[PDB]
Amino acid sequence: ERIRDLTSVQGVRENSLIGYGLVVGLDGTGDQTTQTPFTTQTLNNMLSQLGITVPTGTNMQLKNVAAVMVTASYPPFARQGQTIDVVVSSMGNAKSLRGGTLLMTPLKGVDSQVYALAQGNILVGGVNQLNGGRITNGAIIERELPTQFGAGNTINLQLNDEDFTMAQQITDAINRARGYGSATALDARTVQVRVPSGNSSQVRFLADIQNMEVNVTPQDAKVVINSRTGSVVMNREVTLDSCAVAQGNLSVTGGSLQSVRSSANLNSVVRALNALGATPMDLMSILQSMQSAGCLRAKLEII
Amino acid sequence: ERIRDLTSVQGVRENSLIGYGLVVGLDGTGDQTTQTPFTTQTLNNMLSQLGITVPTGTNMQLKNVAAVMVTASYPPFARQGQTIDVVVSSMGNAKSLRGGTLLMTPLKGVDSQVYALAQGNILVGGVNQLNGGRITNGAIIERELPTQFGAGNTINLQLNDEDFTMAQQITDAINRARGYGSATALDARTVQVRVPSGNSSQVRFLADIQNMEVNVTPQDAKVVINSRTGSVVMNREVTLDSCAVAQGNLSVTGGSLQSVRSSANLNSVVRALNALGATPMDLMSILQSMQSAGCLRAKLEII
Amino acid sequence: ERIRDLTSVQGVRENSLIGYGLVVGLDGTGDQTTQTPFTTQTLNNMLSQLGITV
Amino acid sequence: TEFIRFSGVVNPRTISGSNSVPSTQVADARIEYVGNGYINEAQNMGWLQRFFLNLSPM
Repeated sequence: ERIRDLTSVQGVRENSLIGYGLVVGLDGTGDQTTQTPFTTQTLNNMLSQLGITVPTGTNMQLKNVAAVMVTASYPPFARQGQTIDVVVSSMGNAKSLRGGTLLMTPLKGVDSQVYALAQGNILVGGVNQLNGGRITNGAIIERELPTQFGAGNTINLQLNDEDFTMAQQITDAINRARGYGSATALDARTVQVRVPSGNSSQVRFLADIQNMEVNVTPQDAKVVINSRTGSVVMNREVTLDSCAVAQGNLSVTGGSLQSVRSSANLNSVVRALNALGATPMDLMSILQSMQSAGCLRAKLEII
Repeated sequence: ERIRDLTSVQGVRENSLIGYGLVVGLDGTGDQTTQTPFTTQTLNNMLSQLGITVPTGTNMQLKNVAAVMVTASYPPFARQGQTIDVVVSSMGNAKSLRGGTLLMTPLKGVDSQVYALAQGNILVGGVNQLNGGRITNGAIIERELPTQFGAGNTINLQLNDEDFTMAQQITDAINRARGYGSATALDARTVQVRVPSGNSSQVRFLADIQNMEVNVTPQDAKVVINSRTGSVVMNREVTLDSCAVAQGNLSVTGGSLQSVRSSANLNSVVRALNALGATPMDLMSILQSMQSAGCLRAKLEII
Repeated sequence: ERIRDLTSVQGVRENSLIGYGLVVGLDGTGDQTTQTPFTTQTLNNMLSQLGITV
Repeated sequence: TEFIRFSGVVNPRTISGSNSVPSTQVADARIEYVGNGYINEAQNMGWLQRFFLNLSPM
């Protein structure tokens, strides 16, 4: 059950759908409608569609209606009649969408075609975000996408992370499990697999391939630094080289220059860095300086 | 009783109905009708339909009437005379709908045709939402939709979640229960089933298929993060890789860098992450950083 | 496992992508839109694309 | 009788919320405003005067 966790099947992908709607039933926490003319304009549009023509010159000050944007994911092999979850986000000067209801909303694709229709009740946590909510099974699929699955005798497994070693390992595992020339590698990210012609046979082949177990070879050493959240993460391949480190208000537990020993595994690296007595914000600067000097034998990525 | 919980039958789907109405009988908690002209306009329309013509130039300031939007679900194989539940949501500057009554409301479809008529008494909880309510059996079905069920010898079971393994498992279960070529797989989401021609025979076939038991194969590892509600959910397939984690105000229970051991099952992952002593909001950043680094062997989805 | 940590393969490189967007669902902590005309301009563009002409 | 005829090509996104578009946003705009009756014939040059206007030396 590792191949399904390391790769994705070519043609089996997700799309993004967007749409505009109105959320009603709020407890006076909707749009002001004086700074958001589109709310009243679209409410008048809906009323006109339903058979009510409000005169153009009239002041409408609503409190229970909010103009919202609805986002959804079009799943692979989606069929009409199926339901998907949607996210509803306020667009202007609304206060809350706690007990609102989303009216009929057409969800358009990138090609500006309706692929789903959204309508349901919003669930809002209520420190919690008030202007955003989620509706489970809130949209029904209305259009279906053609696909080439089942045509041809080749399917590509696309690795989540590029690696020649992992691509070769997956290819060798498939060849060890299902014949000599069952899988070949095209690059560091794509493995081409030969499958029998048809739909059911390819589904069977993919079902056998997906749950296969592949031992993950060691990746590249990498230290991920998030300055916006104040976090540091080091994987198991990080090593250290011996060198001296000095930083403000940090001293030997003594002098301001502290030795850092040569470290081979991650436990040694953690011990050496904890001997410094550094706050993670200080550890960020220490790690960047050590990468500049050359002690840190890892790829420092700031995210 | 698992196939009915994993799939849906093609053509057996639900539609969405919308309509406009007026809710009367409120205790002075209705529309102000000065900022909502459509309430008074539609009340005048109703009175004119009933035989009362209020002169055009007249000031009407009501307090017990609220303009509302009514939403409903059209069930599969709906027949005229059947009753469905409706949701009633205020539209503008109304305060409460606690003891209101919904007048005759036609529920239109996407094609702007009346499929149901709604009228009844609203139930409002009364921290509780006041501008939204529900009426059980509040709408009577008036129109029926044609369908192709019972025609042809093919019916498609559509999986809620796409999976080649689950599609193959359902196909194999149906073939094991009801003959050799009873079911075939078309893609990761659809299983085609051969049924005898007719209506009663297909109902019998679907009744036997629906309650069948299928052992669910393990899905993809997935960590769901909800920042708006502040929640994290990890399924049973999540594993961890050994690496060091540092974050603000978190330290060894000591140094700011804490080791996280390699974890195979979910209990080990939970133990390793609880050893960090992290608040769930801190756990969100920790998990994102670990996914960036590569310790987290799961798909991180933010909902 | 050191050569992969000391070198990079020719042609196996990363590129940089940039784009403009709108972020909605904020709790009154968004743009003022009086000092940022492009926010309202692009919101109107999106609404016009979706079928609403303000 | 007066006739006002219009023809052209309209971009859908130029149409306003009240289903209106100004005539300056229409690509191949053909606008015609004509009439008949003796009022319209009173605004036509005589044939001799037109002949002179086209063929006179000055």
